[PDB]
Amino acid sequence: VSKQQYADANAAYLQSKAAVEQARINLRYTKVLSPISGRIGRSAVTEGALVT
Amino acid sequence: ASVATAYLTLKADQAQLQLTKDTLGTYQKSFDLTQRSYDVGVASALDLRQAQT
Repeated sequence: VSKQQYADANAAYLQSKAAVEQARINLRYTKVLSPISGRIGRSAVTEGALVT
Repeated sequence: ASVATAYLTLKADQAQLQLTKDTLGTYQKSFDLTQRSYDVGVASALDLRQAQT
């Protein structure tokens, strides 16, 4: 195959990998992590509550 | 009749030889262009091989 036909396929693979990375970030948001360490307060919302 | 037809076949073969020379020049130019495209990296080796054939 020509090297252009390799380069554009490699570019499409890298684009799909970046899309997988963004979907992995959005999947990492739904298990919400504490951004810092310290003392936690009360949960203002409990389980069953809808958040936006 | 034989001498006339032989002279006519000689002239016709010479004209057809000139046209096949032009065909060979055209194929040489096209093969050189495909060789340039393969050396750059845009065309694969198969497109070079068919022009070689």
